[PDB]
This record gives sequence, C-alpha cells and structure tokens, in this order.
Amino acid sequence: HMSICTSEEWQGLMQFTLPVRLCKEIELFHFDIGPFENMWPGIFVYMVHRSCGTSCFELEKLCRFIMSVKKNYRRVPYHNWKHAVTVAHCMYAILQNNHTLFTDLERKGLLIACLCHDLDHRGFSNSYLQKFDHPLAALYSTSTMEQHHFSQTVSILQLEGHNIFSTLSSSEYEQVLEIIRKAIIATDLALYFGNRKQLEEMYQTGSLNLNNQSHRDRVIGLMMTACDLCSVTKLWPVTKLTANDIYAEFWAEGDEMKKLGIQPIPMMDRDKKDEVPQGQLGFYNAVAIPCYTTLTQILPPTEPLLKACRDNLSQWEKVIRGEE
Ligand SMILES: Cc1cc(C)n2nc(CCNc3ccc4ccccc4n3)nc2n1
Ligand SMILES: [Mg+2]
Ligand SMILES: [Zn+2]
Repeated sequence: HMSICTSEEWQGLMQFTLPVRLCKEIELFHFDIGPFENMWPGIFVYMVHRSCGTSCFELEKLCRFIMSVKKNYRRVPYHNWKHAVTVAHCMYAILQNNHTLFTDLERKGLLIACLCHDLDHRGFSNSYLQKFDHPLAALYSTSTMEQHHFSQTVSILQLEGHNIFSTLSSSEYEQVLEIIRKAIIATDLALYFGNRKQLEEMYQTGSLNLNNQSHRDRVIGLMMTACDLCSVTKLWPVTKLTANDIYAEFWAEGDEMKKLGIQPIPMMDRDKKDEVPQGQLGFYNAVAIPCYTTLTQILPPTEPLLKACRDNLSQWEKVIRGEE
C-alpha cells in the first residue's frame, strides 16, 4: 500500500550534481527552491551530504528512500513534495548555523523527518477528518495526520532496500526513529502553542537546559514549527505566491464542506478572499512572529528567519492599508 520508485528515478538521482552557483545560495535562510523542481531531490541529497558527510548513508539506499518519499506526496496545491523539500531546506540552514548543538543522530533524523513530515497529505485539515468523520480520525484521535505521516515514514523505511538506518545499532536505530516521531508530531500546529509557552518561560527563568532530553525535545519541536512555516520567511514575491497555494487547499476543503450544507470558517471560504490580507496579518502576529522570536532567543544564529518574517508582515500591513 506504499509506493516505490523505479530503478530509473533513483539511478538518475545518484548521477545528479549541484550547479556551482546554487552552492552559495542554498546556505541562505531565504533561499527559494521554487525555480528548480528537477533538482529538488538532488538538492536534498546535497544537503544531507553537507550536513552529515558523504558516507553517512549508502548512496543507493538513500536515493531510493528520497524517490519513494517523493512518490508518496500527493498532487495537492500546498502540502506536497515542494513543501516537503522547503521545510527540509530550512532545517538544513538551522542545523548548519548551529552545528555543534546537535548530534549526528539528530541531524540525520531531523532532515529525514522534515522530508517525511507531511507524507500522503490529502489536503484536509485534522479538524475535517475528525469533525466529519474519516477513517483516520477513528484511528488516531489527536494529531491525526501527523501520526499517519510518521507511520508512512516507517512503512517506507521497512521496504526492501530502503532502510537507510540499517547500519545503526538497534539502540541508535530505536533512537532516531523516536527523534523522527517526536519531530513529525511536533508539526501539529495545535501542539505548538503549549510548546512555545513552556520554552518562553524556561528561557525567561534561565532554566532551559539542552542536556535535559525533555528540553531538547521541546527545542526540536519549535525548530520543526519554524521550518514548517518557513514560507513566511522567503522574499515577498515568493511568500505572496505560496499564500495562494495554501489558500487553494483551504478553499477546496471549504468547497467540500459547502457541498454538505455546512458553512466553512472564513479561512476556508473562497467567497471570503478579501479577508485574506487581514488573516495573514493575524497569523503572523499570533503564530509566526512568536515562533521566530522564541526560536531566535534559544538559537540566536536563526535570527534571519525572524528578520524576513518581520518584512513579510510589513508587506501585509501595506496590502491592507491599500498600497500593494
Ligand atoms: C504558509 C502558511 C502556513 C500555514 C499553516 N498557514 N496558516 C495560515 C492561516 C491563515 N489564517 C487565516 C485566519 C483567518 C482567515 C480568515 C479569512 C481569510 C483568511 C484567513 N486566514 N496561513 C498560513 N500560511
Ligand atoms: Mg503536517
Ligand atoms: Zn507541513
């Protein structure tokens, strides 16, 4: 019930090299993968090799994993392969700019987890699957999609020739999987608020301690959210464009509601388009700014994320006031 890549797909991958000019641009937090679809899987291998070294995974098994993950992202407007790699890229930048804070094991786990974090997304919110009344909400009743995504990741690992973690001890194997699980569950935005609040406090009292595993988990979680949302840290044109993609998905789920005489919340209602700038302002102020603010406090090198989010914010203020 999992989808595998073909020999063609994965071998083509092994042969790919990254054009010299992108090398510098990839290191930047605002880098946009948009213009480079062909390369996306190659871009991930590259980021892997630069994070954890060229012989951290067997190249054959790695390329097979990457290409089978691709094949399990659906052709929805926003929760797709492209989102998969963007989040992956942002975590690379974060890992690279904080290199000694994390273990080899965390850097492998987190890059993989980002790639896999929305696997087999159908373009439906957790609310929609539960609130009416899909087979997966009968199976997991909190964080529905995210438990599914992790379970997909594990199913891809368990496929013939795909287990990129096979050469770890079973202690190390069972540790990274646990890193990956927490990482993917942390992408459930509903968990983020409680998590960000804890962290905020712990930082404030000066009681945050990266040697304490439960603290560690919390920081990673925040990192996960900050990567999940990084669309808002691109340059305006890109950000604007991506907003269209996320709204296209919302509105389609709103269209499905309307089809059962149920009015969707305004966020999901394409007849409520002109409230979008306002809604974006809201989101930046209630969700994104606080995310990047706290992330910067804990990991100062991540400041450029906060800096760009601030710029997009002021772009949205400008759309509202009638000047874009
Ligand atoms: C890149 C990215 C990733 C995520 C998860 N979100 N979630 C949002 C919520 C928008 N909020 C709202 C809230 C209320 C609204 C009301 C009307 C129109 C739009 C509205 N919009 N915007 C995102 N952008
Ligand atoms: Mg998700
Ligand atoms: Zn996501």
